[PDB]
Amino acid sequence: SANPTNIRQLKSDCVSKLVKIAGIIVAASGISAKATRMSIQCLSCSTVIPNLYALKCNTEQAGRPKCPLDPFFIMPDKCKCVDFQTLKLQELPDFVPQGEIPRHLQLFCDRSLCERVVPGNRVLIQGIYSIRKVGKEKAVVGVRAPYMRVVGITVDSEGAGAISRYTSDEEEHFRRMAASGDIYERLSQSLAPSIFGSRDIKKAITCMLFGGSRKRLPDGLCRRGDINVLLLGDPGTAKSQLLKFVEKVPIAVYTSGKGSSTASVMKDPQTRNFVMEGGAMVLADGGVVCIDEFDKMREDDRVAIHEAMEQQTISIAKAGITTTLNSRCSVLAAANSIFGRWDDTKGEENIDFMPTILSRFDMIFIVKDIHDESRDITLAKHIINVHLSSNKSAPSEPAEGEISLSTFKKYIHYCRTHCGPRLSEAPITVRQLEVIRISESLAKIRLQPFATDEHVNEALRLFQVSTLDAAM
Amino acid sequence: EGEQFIKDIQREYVDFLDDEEDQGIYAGHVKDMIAEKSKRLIVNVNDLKRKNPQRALGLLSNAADEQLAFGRALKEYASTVDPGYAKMHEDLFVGFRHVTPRSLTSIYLGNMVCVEGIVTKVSLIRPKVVRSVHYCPNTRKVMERKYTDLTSFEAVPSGAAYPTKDEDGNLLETEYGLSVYKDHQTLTIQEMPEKAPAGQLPRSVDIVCDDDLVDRCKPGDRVQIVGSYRCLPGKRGSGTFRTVLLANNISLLSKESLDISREDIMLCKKLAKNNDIFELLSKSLAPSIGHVKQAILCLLLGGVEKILPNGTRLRGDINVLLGDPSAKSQLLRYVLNTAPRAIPTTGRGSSGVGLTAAVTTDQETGERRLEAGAMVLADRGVVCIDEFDKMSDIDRTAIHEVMEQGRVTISKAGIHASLNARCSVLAAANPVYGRYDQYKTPMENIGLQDSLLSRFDLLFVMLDVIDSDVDQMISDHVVRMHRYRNPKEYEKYDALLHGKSRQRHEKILSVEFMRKYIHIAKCMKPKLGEQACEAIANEYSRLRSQEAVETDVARTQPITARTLETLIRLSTAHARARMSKSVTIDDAHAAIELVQFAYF
Amino acid sequence: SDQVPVGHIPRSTIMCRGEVTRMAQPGDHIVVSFLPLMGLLFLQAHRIICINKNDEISDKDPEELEELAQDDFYERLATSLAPEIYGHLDVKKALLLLLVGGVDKRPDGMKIRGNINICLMGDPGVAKSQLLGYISRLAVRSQYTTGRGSSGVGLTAAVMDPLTGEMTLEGGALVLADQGVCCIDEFDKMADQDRTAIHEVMEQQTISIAKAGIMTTLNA
DNA sequence: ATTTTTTTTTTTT
Ligand SMILES: Nc1ncnc2c1ncn2[C@@H]1O[C@H](COP(=O)(O)OP(=O)(O)OP(=O)(O)O)[C@@H](O)[C@H]1O
Ligand SMILES: Nc1ncnc2c1ncn2[C@@H]1O[C@H](COP(=O)(O)OP(=O)(O)O)[C@@H](O)[C@H]1O
Ligand SMILES: Nc1ncnc2c1ncn2[C@@H]1O[C@H](COP(=O)(O)OP(=O)(O)O)[C@@H](O)[C@H]1O
Repeated sequence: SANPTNIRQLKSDCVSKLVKIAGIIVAASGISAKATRMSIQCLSCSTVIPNLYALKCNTEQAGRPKCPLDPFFIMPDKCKCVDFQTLKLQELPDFVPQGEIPRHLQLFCDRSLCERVVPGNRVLIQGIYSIRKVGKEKAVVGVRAPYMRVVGITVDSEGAGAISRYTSDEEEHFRRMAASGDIYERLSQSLAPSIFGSRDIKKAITCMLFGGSRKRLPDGLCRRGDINVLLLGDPGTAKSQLLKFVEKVPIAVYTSGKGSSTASVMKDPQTRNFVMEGGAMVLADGGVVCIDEFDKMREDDRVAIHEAMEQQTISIAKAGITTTLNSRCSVLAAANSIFGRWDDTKGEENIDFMPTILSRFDMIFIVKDIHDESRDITLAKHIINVHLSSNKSAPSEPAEGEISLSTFKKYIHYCRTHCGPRLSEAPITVRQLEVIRISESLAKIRLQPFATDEHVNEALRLFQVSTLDAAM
Repeated sequence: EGEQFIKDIQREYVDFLDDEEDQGIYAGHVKDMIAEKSKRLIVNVNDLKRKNPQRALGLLSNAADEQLAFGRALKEYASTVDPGYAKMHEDLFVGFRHVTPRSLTSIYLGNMVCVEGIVTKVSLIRPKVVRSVHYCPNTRKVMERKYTDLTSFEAVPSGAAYPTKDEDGNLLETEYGLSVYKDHQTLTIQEMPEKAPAGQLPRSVDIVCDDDLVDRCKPGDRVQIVGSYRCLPGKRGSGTFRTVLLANNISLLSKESLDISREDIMLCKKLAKNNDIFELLSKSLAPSIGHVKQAILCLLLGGVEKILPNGTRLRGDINVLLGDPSAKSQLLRYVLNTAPRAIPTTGRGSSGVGLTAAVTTDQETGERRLEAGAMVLADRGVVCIDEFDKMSDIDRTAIHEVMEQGRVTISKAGIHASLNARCSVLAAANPVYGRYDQYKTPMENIGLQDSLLSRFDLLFVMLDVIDSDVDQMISDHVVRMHRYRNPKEYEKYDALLHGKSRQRHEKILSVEFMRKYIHIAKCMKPKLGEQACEAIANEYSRLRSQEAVETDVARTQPITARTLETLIRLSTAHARARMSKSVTIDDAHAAIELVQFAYF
Repeated sequence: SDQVPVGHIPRSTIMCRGEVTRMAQPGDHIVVSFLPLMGLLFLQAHRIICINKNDEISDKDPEELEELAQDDFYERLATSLAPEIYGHLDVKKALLLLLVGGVDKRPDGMKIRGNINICLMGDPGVAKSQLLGYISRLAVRSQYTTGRGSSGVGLTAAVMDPLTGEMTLEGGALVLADQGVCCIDEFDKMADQDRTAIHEVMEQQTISIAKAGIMTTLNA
C-alpha cells in the first residue's frame, strides 16, 4: 500500500499480524549499520543468517588436530550490508491519553525508508507484533516488552500545511497587482483582519519583512541589513493575540519567559553521545520572531541578546570551543513594561540595566488603553462580537488585496530575492539614519530597484510617532 | 600470497615507478634525501584511472588487500634505490565523492571515500604493538611472532598476552626495544552545522587514526578527511552492529596557506622606502569608518620581549579603550576577522575565561574538566569584549593580576598550575549620565574604578555633537558613504572614485598586501640607538610636572612612570612596521602625538 | 608549562621501587633518568637531578672556601642583589636581613618569633612588583599569591560548597610557604574577614581550623 | 560513577 485500527486492543490474539493504525511521531535515531552475511577464516563459509546461534571449529582437519570452543574471527570485508533507524511513535490524542498515560511502540527500519520521516507528523503504517526477550527480580513470573517492525508506511499529508516539507498565473497575480501603487498604506487594515488600531504602524510593517539590504563591501563587514521593532504597553490592548494571530502570517514562535532560549550540550541514550541542538538563530536565518517579556525572563540568557542584535557576534565555550554559527535574524518585540505612556513620553527609565535598548532599534510606538469616551464604549462593545458566536474565520477574504496568506507569504518569499536594490541620489542623529534600511526597503515594496529620500520619508513621518517618546 | 593476481597488482603499481613521472616528479630526492622518513608518497587517483583504471577500482571495490601490496611495492623500490630508507620494514601507508555524515547508507564498504565535518571528542593516546621479540637465555635465539588486528589488514594473530613456556619449557623471556609499537588515536565527527535541518537531530561519525596522523588540530575545527570502511564486531551472534570508517590521509582547509616564496618578502622590501605608508596603513582599518587607529597598530602587532641576562623577563602587550554612545560595537569586528586567531568573548560570562572548578555533574567520566579558559588562546593573540562598565568585579582583581603578570595561577583541586599568556584585550563603555564628560567633571562621569590607571596604556578622547556647520557636512558624507558604498562611485558591483582621487589601488590597498608586513614583520628585533632616553626623559619630566595643571589637571589622573614603558614600546611596534633596525627622532615625533590627541 | 603549546594544556606516570624512594617532594622541578604495562592499548627511574631545587643548589641541604677567603663583605650584596633598579639601598638591605635570618630561642617551653615579617603600603612609580618577583625567584622554597585572584585568595587552606564529597583541606600558598616566605601583593584589598586569618598566624606556627572537627596546625 | 533526592554547613546586606 485501506482501513485502520487502534492500539488499545492488540495482543497475543493478533500476534504476527499486519495492521493499520495511526498516531503522531515523537523522535527517533539516525541510521547506523547492518548486514546479512560475510565469512570467517575458520571455515570460510558465508555467514548465512535467517533473521534480520554462534556455532565445531573446522580449523581442524590437519591430520588429528582439533580446535573446539569456537575460534570464529569474523572477516567483515567479506560482508553484505543493510540500513536501520529504530523508530518510535506515540498513540492517538483522542483515545484517553489524559486520565491514562500514552503507550507507544518501538520499530525497525530496513533499507530505503529512513531519511523519510521527521516527528510532528501523522501516519498510517503496517508492522509486525513481535517481542525481543525470552523466559520463565524482573519478571515476577515472565514479563516482556513491546515493539513492532516497519512495513508499508503510508503517511498523511494534510492538505494545506505542507509548504513546509514537500505558478506563472500566480506571478501575474503577483505583479499585475504589484503594478498598483496602492500597497504601502493600503494594507493598514490587513494584518489586523479583525482589529482596529496600529494603522499607521501597520504602515511600518510594510517595510519590515521585506528587509533592507546586506550590502557588503570589498573590505570586511557584513553589516546589519536586518531590522527590528519594539512595542510597549499594558494588557488589554490585545497585543497577545496581535502576536498569536501573526504566527500564521514566514517562520516564528510565540512563547515568553520560563517556558527555546543557546546550545544543547547534553547526552542521549545511545552509547552516551553528547550531540547538540543549536540555538534559534539556527531556526531564524531569514525567519524572524515575535517575542514578549524581555524583562520577565531569566537573566542568564541575555548575553545572547547583545551577541546577536548588535553584530551577530555569536560564540560558545561550554566544551572548550566556539561553535561560531551565524544567522540573518530579526525580531519583533512586545512588553508590559513599567508604567505605560506616563513613562514613555518623559525620559528614560524603563529597564534598570541598560539604555542600550533604544539604540539598536528605531520604531517604538506606544501601546495604550487610552480613554477616549467616544471609542471607549466601542471597545466596550468591540469585545462582545469577539466574545460571542464563532463567525470570523475569513471575514477579511473579500478585501481587494489585504488577505490570501499563501499568496502573500509567497509574495514576500519571492520579493526578498529580486536583487540588490537601493535608493536614489537623495533628534535626526546617526541612529535615526542607520531608517536607511527602510529607504532601500521601498525599492522592494514598490518592487523597484531605486527610490528617493523624501517620498520614502513616509518612514520618517511614521518614526516621528516613536521619537516623541524619547526626544526629551 | 593469496591468489596469484596480487603479484601482478604489485607489478602494475610498480610500473608507475620508472620514467619521467617517477624520474622527475615523485619520490627519491624529493622526500628521501631531504631526510624526512614520513613515508607517505602522495597519490592521486586520477593517475590510477589514467594508467590502470581497473586498478583505480581495485581500491574502491575491495580495500581490504591492495595495501600490504602497496607497501611491498614501496619498500621494494626504496630498498632498490636507498638501503638507508630501508631498515623499517613495516606497512608504510601513503596519501591517496564526498558525502555527508548524514549519507552513509549501508555501503561504501570497501571504499576509500571522503566525508566532511567537525572535530569533537579528540581523545587519549595509546600505543599498540606489532610483534613479540622473544629470546631464550638457555639457547639464546631471538625469535619473533608478529601481531596484527583488523584495523590494518584482515589478518590477526592469536592476539593475546606474551607467549611463554611454549617452545620447550626452556629459559624463555621477552625483550624490549625490539617489539615495536604503533601510535593509536580515536575521535568522532559532526557535520558542519550551518547546513543543519531544523527537524532532525544530526548524526555524528566515528573514526580511528594512526602513526604519523596524530592530531595537528583540535576538537571543534573542520577538515576534509578521507577514509575506508570496516566493521569488526558481531550482530546478535554477539550484540548488534556498529561501525567506523578509517584508513586515512589528512588535509586542512580553513587557513591561509599563502603563495609565499621568497618573492613576497621581496615585495615587502619593494614598498619599503615609501615613507608615510602609515597613512594607508591607518586607512587600512577605517574605509567604512573620523578618528585612533594608528594607535591600534601596536595592539595588532602584540609587543616585544626583553630579558635580563641570568635573570628574568617582562610581559609585553598593550590594551586601551575609552566616550559618548552610538563606533564601538561595530569597530571591534575589524580585529575579529583579520589578524590571526584573536578571539573576542562574551563580556559578561564565565565558564571560559580561565575557570574550571571540576564541573562534571552529568556524565562524570575520567577527566575532571581541567581546562575552560579562552584567554590563554589569547597567548600572543588579541581580544575585545563588551560589558566592561558592566564587568564583574570578580575579574577586575583577576585583570589586576594579568596586567601585572599575564599568567594564571590556580590550584582549585584540579592542580596547582601556571601557564604563559602574552595577551591583550578591549572593552565597552557606558557613563550613567550620557553627555556629561568634563564640565561636571572629567573623570567619574562614567561609573568606573580607578585602580586601573597604569594597567591600560593610553588615555584618549571620543565625543559627539549633532551640529550646525557639520549638519550638512554629515548629510553629504553620509550620502557619499551611502553611494561610495555603492557601485560605479549582480546585486552590487565595485565602487572606486574617491578611492581614485585617492591615488591608491586595492591591490596595493589589500589584505594580503596588508599582512605582507605582518608575518615577517612580527619576527624582527630592531634594537634602539642612542637618542630616545634623552628627549623622552626631558619630556616625561615635563609630562610628570606640567601635565597636571591649567584646567586639565582633573583630566590628568594617570601619571606614572609605568607609562614610560608604554611610551617607548609603542615606537617598538612602529619600528617593526618598516624593518628599520633602529628607532629615530622621527619615531620620537610620531610617538608623542598620542599625547596631543589625548587632549591637545 | 615552559614548553606547553599556546593552544594546549599541560598534561602529566612515575614508578620507582627499591632504595630510590623519597628523592623528590610535591612540587620539585626534577630530572628523571620506558616500559609499557601488561586491544594492546608508565616509567621506571634511577635518579632525580634538579639544577634548581637540589642539594648543592639548595641552602643547608666549604666548596666556596677559595672564594670565601677572598670575600669578606656586607655591602656588595646590594650591588648584586637585584641590580635592576638604581638607588633604594635601604629597602634591599632590609630584605637582605630577611634573607639573613639566624635568630631564635626556645626558652621555658615557648619559642620566639624569629622570622622577619615586613609590610609595605604605597603606590606610584614605585614598581614594588619587580622586588617581590625578584625575592620569590631567588628565595629558595618561595611562593606567590595576590590580593585575591582565584583558588587561594592569598590564604592558607579552607573547607569552603555543593560540588562533590572530599573534605580536602587544600593547603594553598600560605600553608606551604613555611621555612620560607609567602609574598602576597595588595594585602589591603584582600578582605576584612581575612584579617583574623593573619592574626592567629602572625605569632608563628599556628593556624587552627575548627570548621570540620579537626585540630589543624599547618605549622605557619 | 551516572540515574531519584535534602539538609547542614559554607559564608551574608
Ligand atoms: N566617523 C564615523 N565613521 C564610521 N561610521 C560612523 C562614524 N560616525 C558614526 N558612524 C556610524 O554610527 C553608528 C553608531 O552605532 P554603533 O554601531 O557605532 O554603536 P557603537 O558605537 O558600536 O556602540 P558602542 O561603541 O557603545 O558599542 C556606527 O554603525 C557607525 O557606522
Ligand atoms: N479591540 C478589541 N477587540 C477584541 N478583543 C479585545 C479588544 N480589546 C481588548 N480585547 C480583549 O483583550 C483580551 C486579550 O488581552 P491580552 O492581549 O492577553 O493582553 P496582554 O497582551 O497584555 O496579555 C482578549 O480576551 C480580548 O477579548
Ligand atoms: N628606580 C627604578 N629603577 C628601574 N626601573 C624603575 C624604577 N622605578 C620604576 N621603574 C619602572 O617601574 C616598572 C614596574 O612598576 P611596578 O613596580 O609594577 O609598579 P607597582 O609596584 O606599583 O606595581 C618597571 O617597568 C620599571 O621600568
